[PDB]
Amino acid sequence: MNLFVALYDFVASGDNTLSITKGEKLRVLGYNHNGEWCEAQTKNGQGWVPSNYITPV
Repeated sequence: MNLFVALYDFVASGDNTLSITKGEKLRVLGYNHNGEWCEAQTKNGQGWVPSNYITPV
């Protein structure tokens, strides 16, 4: 399913970003212009996470 998995916990601040827990699986939708942030969908919602906090499964 070409999924990614969370390497570290990330908690959002504001409504653009998305909280993730280590081990969580994600559908990566895209990256921002410099690749620093990743738009993702998880079973919990949709939003941006740091690119360095996730990796392909």
